[PDB]
Amino acid sequence: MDMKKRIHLELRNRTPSDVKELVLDNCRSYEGKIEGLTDEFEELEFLSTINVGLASVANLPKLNKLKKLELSDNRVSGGLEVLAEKCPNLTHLNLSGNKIKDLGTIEPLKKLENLKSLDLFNCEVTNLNDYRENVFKLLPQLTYLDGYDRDDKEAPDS
Amino acid sequence: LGQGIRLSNKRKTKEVIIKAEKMGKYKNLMREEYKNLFEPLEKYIQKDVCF
Amino acid sequence: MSLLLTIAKEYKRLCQDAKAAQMMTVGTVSNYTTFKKWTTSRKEKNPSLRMRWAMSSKFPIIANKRMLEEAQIPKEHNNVALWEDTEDVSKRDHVLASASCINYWNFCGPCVNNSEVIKEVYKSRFGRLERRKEIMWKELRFTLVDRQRRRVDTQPVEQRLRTGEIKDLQMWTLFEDEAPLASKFILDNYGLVKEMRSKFANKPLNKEVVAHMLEKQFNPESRFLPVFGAIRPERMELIHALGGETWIQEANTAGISNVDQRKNDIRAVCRKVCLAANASIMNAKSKLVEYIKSTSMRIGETERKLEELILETDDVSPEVTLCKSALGGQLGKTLSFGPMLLKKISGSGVKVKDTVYIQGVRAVQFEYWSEQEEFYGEYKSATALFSRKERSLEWITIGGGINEDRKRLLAMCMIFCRDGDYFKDAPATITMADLSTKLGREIPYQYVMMNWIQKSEDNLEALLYSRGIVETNPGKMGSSMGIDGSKRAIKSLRAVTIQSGKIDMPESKEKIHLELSDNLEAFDSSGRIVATILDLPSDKKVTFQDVSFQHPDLAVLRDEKTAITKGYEALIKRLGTGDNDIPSLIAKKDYLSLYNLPEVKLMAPLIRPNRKGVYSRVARKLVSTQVTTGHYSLHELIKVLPFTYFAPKQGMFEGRLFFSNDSFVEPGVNNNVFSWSKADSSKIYCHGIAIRVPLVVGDEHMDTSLALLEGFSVCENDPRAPMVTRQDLIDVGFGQKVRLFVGQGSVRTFKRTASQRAASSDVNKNVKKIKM
Repeated sequence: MDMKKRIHLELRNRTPSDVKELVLDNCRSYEGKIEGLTDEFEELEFLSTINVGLASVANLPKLNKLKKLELSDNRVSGGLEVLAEKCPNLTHLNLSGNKIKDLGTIEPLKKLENLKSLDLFNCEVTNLNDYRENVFKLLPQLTYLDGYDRDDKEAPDS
Repeated sequence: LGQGIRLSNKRKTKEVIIKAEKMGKYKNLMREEYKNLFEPLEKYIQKDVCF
Repeated sequence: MSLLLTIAKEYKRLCQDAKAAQMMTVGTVSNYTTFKKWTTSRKEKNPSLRMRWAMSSKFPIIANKRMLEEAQIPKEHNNVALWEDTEDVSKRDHVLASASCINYWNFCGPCVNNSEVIKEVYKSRFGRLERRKEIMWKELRFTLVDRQRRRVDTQPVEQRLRTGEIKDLQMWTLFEDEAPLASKFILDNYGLVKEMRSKFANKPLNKEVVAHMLEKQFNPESRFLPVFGAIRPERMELIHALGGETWIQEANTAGISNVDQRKNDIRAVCRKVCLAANASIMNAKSKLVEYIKSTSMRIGETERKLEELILETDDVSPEVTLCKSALGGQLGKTLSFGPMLLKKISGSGVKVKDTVYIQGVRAVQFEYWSEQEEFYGEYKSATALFSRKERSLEWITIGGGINEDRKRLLAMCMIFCRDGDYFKDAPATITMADLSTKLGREIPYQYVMMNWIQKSEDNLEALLYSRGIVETNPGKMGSSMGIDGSKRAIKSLRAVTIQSGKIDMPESKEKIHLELSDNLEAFDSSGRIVATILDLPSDKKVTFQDVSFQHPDLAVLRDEKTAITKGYEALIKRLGTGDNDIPSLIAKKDYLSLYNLPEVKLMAPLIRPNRKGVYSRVARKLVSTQVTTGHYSLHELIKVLPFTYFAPKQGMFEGRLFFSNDSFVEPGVNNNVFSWSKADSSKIYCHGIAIRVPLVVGDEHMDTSLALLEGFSVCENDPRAPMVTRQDLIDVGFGQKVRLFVGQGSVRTFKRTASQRAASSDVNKNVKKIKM
């Protein structure tokens, strides 16, 4: 469909200032660009954008109370520096299924001191040598990785 | 002498095959490197071999 | 926006006038088309001349003005003019310009983000290019060619359609707001429309051009041309670069476009079902029609209904002919007598009776035509032109290239004309058993002699001997045919002519509506037979791929998988409108009433009994999770519901859900037992069989009103109900009424209640109740 109509539908007369969660999976965004988001959304604490032909997160607006994100199934590549400024209080992130070519792209995420878990599956980076360990040495703040902590400690449900 | 040389047109749609004994008959066509390596020895050739 | 307000102001200003008001008030909207002609009418005799005479000027072109200002197109860039402020007389909103400005635009003008969409707009021509690139040329040779003229197709096209089917498709892919009522072709071909729409959506484009290109993408260009060699559209599109009257550029083009495979598969299916229905004795007609409508097949990615493809193709075969006749499909005036082909050029006649003695004295009636007639005939690599006269083959000419084919064509021609003494006194070898009636169905002596020839070559030789033989006169030596099929001999057959060079196939753009009998023999407003079931191969075994024989008699599966499939079918049939159905319950979030449906109660016995509770738990869990929020996928509930009938329990769920027949389904991944795709969201594949889900509700995937149209219907107009758009149409309640605008200049009233019944049965039955 289109993120605009999807959003306007999810907003069953509700103001964009009292919601705590939102989902836009199985939609479409022209040029792989966000469309319809603003800073009006303040109380939002969760987001899910999956398989929407997205390619960059530049347009994403500031969201402080947000603490979980999902961007799988898209083709995002080299837009990670923006996340820090917009959403610095973020803890959970997911990117499995996107175009991540090297560890250089993932360096900015160190500034997300509130980060706990990260999910990278089916990406090119995973096909390297000593990637989990090198990543951990890069992001000491991060504890979980793709659902497994150091020593392969399976993470709980929630 | 081993198997003789072969010919070919530009587009390579046609390809002729000749034996060694007759390479002295079409010397004017073969390339230089293959020609300069053939004339000085034509003397020693009898039918298809080299004395 | 402000533009909208401007359009409204313009409409007001225009209505202030009297003539404009009278014309916009009187009559319907169709008058617009007419008005489109009385304006902007101007032609020229020799545009080449006037083009050289105009381009010699300073500003021979017109162009928009605001587009240039917005684009910042200057004037007198480098002492070379591009345009000057003026107003053309016709447009009044355009300004003269020069050709150089176009180059300026192309070089330092505004650039769009992306333009690869073009490859989709003109897919046919990029396909031409690619097909060319995948060719391996060969040597060139010179010689004479036997170029035969005939009607063929030059444009390879998949899913060839009609015009009425195309006009709606364009509107539903580009102008949906202005769309008309949903036609059957749409509801049936949903995935196709979805595909064509996914590409031309949210794009900057000129739409008229796209519509024209789609028309070309669905038009097989039929031409009457000279031809040599094989006949395939892949070649005819570039025939000009393969050979002429005196030269030939050899090249292999066999492995491209995969066309004829589809046709041979179709014909095989037709033969199969024709034989099946022939197995009957009194209802082979209805049996065949049922087998037809109870069958489908895949084309590339999509699944199409058989009866729909049959009415679009033009394969003149004795199988396709019968089918197209049963379905009332009109067709051309082309005959078929066994493997050969025939076409009448001129003449007339009428049936007549005669008899022959098979062995000793055994009278058997056989008919013939009492007049002079002329016929063209085409067998494998052989052509012929002959004439019949009162049960005799008057003359014949041939232009083939083989002796065997020549002899076979001649023999089948002699038979078709009942020429010879055999039709006067049959041979001893034949008997009453070989006569007819494998199981009661009679056989005219014609096809009898046919199979008698196909049996042994010596029967054919004797038949040829039945034709007069004489000594080859001088000069005619070249135009003579022996018994072996030699272009010359010392003694040759009677009334025969040979020549090198095929015969030019005739042509006629005519159509006829024929019928058939209970014995599968078609008639054409006369006692003439165009097709039958005796002119096709006897039988053969084939393994059809990507087909759906959803019919009991035409099925090989066991009662177990069939029971599962029928349970799924019933459970989907409960996907309609009205309370007590699953859509209303989802809307009300009554995820519990689903567990108590009767259909799950009928499919429950099929569940593995030792682990039915655990699976039940999981199923109910998923359902609640999907229903409570609203983010569900209809293709998973229909799959897991049959397990929610029993009571939950405790245990470890491995990940699969087994039935009692060691066949499982997995929740999230497609398998042999239950498959589907986001591309074609209107199908469910169970055990290979396909099932058509109605379009009443749309989940996250479906993203238009197309998925809701099978839930709506027309009703008596009510001015009290509101008028809404095509997007808010989803927020109505099942059983409610609402007014709406459809297509152009038309408003109606709809109700979200369906009617699964069709007209076919309601008419056929009521008719049969009248012949008593």
